[PDB]
Amino acid sequence: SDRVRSITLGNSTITTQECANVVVGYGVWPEYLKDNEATAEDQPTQPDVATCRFYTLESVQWMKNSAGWWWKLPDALSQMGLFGQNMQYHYLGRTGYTIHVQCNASKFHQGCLLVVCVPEAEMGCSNLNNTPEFSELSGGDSARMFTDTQVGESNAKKVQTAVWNAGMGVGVGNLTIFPHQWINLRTNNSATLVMPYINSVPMDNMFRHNNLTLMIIPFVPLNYSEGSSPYVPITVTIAPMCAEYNGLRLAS
Amino acid sequence: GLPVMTTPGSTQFLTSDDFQSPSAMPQFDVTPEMQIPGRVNNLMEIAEVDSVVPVNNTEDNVSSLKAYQIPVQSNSDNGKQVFGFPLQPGANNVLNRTLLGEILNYYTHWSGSIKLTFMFCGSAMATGKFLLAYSPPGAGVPKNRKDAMLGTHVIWDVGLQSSCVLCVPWISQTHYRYVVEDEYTAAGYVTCWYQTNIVVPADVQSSCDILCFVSACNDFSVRMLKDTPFIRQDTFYQ
Amino acid sequence: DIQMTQSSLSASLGDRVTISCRASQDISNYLNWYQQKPDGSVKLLIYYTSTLHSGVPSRFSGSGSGTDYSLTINSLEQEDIATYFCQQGNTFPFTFGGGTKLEIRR
Amino acid sequence: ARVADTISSRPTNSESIPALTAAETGHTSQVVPSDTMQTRHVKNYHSRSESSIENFLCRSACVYYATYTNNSKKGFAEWVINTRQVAQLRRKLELFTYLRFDLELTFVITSAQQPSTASSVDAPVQTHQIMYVPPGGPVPTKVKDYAWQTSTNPSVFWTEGNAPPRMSIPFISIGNAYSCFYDGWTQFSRNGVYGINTLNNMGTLYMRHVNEAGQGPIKSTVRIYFKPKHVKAWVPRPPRLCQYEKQKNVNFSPIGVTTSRTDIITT
Amino acid sequence: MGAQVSTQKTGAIHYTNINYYKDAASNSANRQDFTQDPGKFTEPVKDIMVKTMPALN
Amino acid sequence: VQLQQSAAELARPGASVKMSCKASGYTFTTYTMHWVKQRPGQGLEWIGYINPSSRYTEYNQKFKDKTTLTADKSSSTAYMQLSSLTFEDSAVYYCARRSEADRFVYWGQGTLVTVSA
Repeated sequence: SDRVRSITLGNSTITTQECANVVVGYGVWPEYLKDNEATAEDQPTQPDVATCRFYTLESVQWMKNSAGWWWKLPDALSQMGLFGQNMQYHYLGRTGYTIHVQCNASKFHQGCLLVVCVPEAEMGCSNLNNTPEFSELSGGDSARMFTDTQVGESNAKKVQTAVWNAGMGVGVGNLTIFPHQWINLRTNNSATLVMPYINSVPMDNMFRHNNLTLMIIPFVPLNYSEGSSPYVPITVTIAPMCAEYNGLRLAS
Repeated sequence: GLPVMTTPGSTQFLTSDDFQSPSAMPQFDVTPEMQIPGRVNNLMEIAEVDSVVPVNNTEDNVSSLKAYQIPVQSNSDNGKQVFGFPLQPGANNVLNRTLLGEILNYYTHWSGSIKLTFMFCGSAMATGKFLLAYSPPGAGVPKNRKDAMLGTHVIWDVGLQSSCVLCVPWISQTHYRYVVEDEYTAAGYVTCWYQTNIVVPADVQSSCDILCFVSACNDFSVRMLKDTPFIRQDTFYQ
Repeated sequence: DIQMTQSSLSASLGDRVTISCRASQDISNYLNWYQQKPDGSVKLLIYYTSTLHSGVPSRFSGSGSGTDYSLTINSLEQEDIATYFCQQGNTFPFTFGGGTKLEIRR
Repeated sequence: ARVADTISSRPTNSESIPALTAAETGHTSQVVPSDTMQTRHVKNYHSRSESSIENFLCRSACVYYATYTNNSKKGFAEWVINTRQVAQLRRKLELFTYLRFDLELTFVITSAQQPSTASSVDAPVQTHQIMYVPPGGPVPTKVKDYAWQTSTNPSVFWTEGNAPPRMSIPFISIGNAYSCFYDGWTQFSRNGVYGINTLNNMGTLYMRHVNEAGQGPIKSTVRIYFKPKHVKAWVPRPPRLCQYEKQKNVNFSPIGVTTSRTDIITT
Repeated sequence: MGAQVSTQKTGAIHYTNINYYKDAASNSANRQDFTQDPGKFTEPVKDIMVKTMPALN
Repeated sequence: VQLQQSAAELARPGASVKMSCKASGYTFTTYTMHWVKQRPGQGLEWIGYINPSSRYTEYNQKFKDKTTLTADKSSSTAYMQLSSLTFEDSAVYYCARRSEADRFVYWGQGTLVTVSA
């Protein structure tokens, strides 16, 4: 059957009993960088087994009045093993990504999530005259959650997290132009995103530039009749692909 | 000096001209090209991607997510009407702020067929049948299930595939239509009707929902670019 | 809250006048200048430190930086005889200045 | 650039089912109206030529205007170059994430007479000077400054009464493409400035008069008009829905998705 | 003298033009590039799913 | 386009009053709307604002308990309802439209609210 995928990279594998097809970026596969394109004067390094394994963030609990969660992508892995080590020790770098979110339930629950990934996602502050601080944009391997209401004006540096505007002032119904996938609990069980490296510059520092952002928004509220399990989690699994580095300098 | 006569229409400045100009950077060296994934090369590639339409505009769901959810529940009798709205992708407020409606607001003329994808986001033990009907203009909006079946329609039954598509065809006396509202170039209405009831077992919520999508097919084309009436600005941004 | 200190000025026809108001701290050039007419109508003249609104005469001009800011009229006429306010736009909440009336010299 | 047409069909009944799809996989289905009802084979001749990226962009648009008064101390105008001060062009350019294009530039200059006081004034023809300064060059501070020598800085002189001037600038950027969004900071401590304002360092533009205040003052007004050529775009973006607030950042006020109707079945 | 000869946009006839400036970044607009690649946004799937067979096998 | 207020009123000290701000000439649900108060021997003071698209209110800390900002999408108007009226409230009230960033372009004609015995 076509329902079964088998994803193996390095020393960790993910299998699932049923899931939909895998959506791969804008039509390309993540690759290494060719000699005609480079601008780093020095030879890069490729650990390529010590970085191309899977990692697991902190799971969040889907409730009835859940608004939605997000993560800044090449920042939440900054303590995740040797990738977190190698991010601290270099000046440049480019990575691919594979994203696999999974959430299971019985056939008696209802709900339909939306998982989309957005490149170059700016946010807006609560007060219009400022920009929010670093700690409100992302947590270390933890989710920042949306609100179904409007953040007030009296706050100094906080992110405006109204769901229907998605923090960028756009209509969330139009969000499907980015590579996305649906998780409908009636038929599907997990989603798979494969994303290539998207930037105007062939390499980048990872500490002061988040080039990818993952969002998860519940359109249909989670609903169930009485008697089932009320506590349902959502886990994500993130693995990089064909990463490399340059410019070995001290730890910071 | 060659004998020449100045034609009328010189020393003007056109908003959409095409000429050659002397450079100001002599022999500038440009940064070379780069293979960036996802290079768009015509606007109709965006116009094929479907988007979720805010159907449920009941004056309070627009500042929520409930504008996108279409409430569907089990009934006792049959023949109820689920929703209904006119099909004007540049004039109706329902299809206005969606992604296809936004690109259509940059032009005046358009033609092509429009897909309508529907996803049933209910339980796995739920079952129902529906009548997705389209009617060309000339009469009023249909009022019963009997009147809508005389139009162009399809009878979608939910199954393992939890999706369905409607394709309203291009039926027009003219080769193109206006995005501005007019009596002369109306397009008709789309309605959805309870074909049967909604069968649910015990210990299941009886309130399901359906999502909607809207995209264009491969025959789509626009014309005569205009300036959009949405955004408005008085002083300078700073 | 940002304190907006600013009082009553008299001058004759066709002279150069100036109005000055300062803040409590630096506002980084986010200032406006309004005019409240004697009958009770209000309009906007300078929506920044210097840039005029569309539709007003070009006799008005504003300058200043940091804390101290100045509003200048080169030539005084009859229709300009009103009160004027400055209002910060930097921090929540918006604080307005005091009144500053204009009147004839003798 | 001819669009494809459709082919006729016959009455069919089999369990080849194109109409039932699965939108959960994130794939827009490719059905044709010849698969839902019987249609006729029609010839078609519409094109998509007026919907290309170039026709969508190669049309000029105002981005800024400024004034200066002749008979004044430091009567001269300056303007930092950016494309996020007018709501029309900024909203259009935020449809794509990465842009690489060639640029063409034009100006238009009007004038006005000031309420002077001298008797029987009559001015000769006026000329104006526009000097571009790359980021890092010297700065002028008055009307007769030594910065107006235009030693290496490209500039232009123009007379009223003749045609509007026009110049062309090739693709000038540090990276490979201009970016309409930059999610990051400048400092490696992730503090201070955050947003597109960090990359936006392209230089400044100064305008000034050439002649002198003879007997009566003159206030002029210039307008700058951008027009792109040879456009290439990447990574399309959903359009900006709510109103714009600022220029250095992307802050916004929350607003509804659309205006509402009275019912879900109303027409 | 160069003078490439291309046809004009029409309904269902040529013109000549020569580049006078020696840099390439000062020529006219293109306006005539008609390439469409919709599969990189409409079909972003690893395995191709044909329209006639069901999607979830 | 203009902003139209109601007429002048009078009320008992401790009572409540409700004014109106009729907006016309532009789309009502797009922009925000504010309310300022000017005592006749003082300057101006900002009170609060109300977004008609979401019915979200936010006051100043001086009027956190008294005023109620309401507006309806149908008639394109807003009401500023004061409560527990005292002699501090004898002033002139304006309703204004916030600009693209922080300015106040269109202003109403202003109304006078007094309390007496």
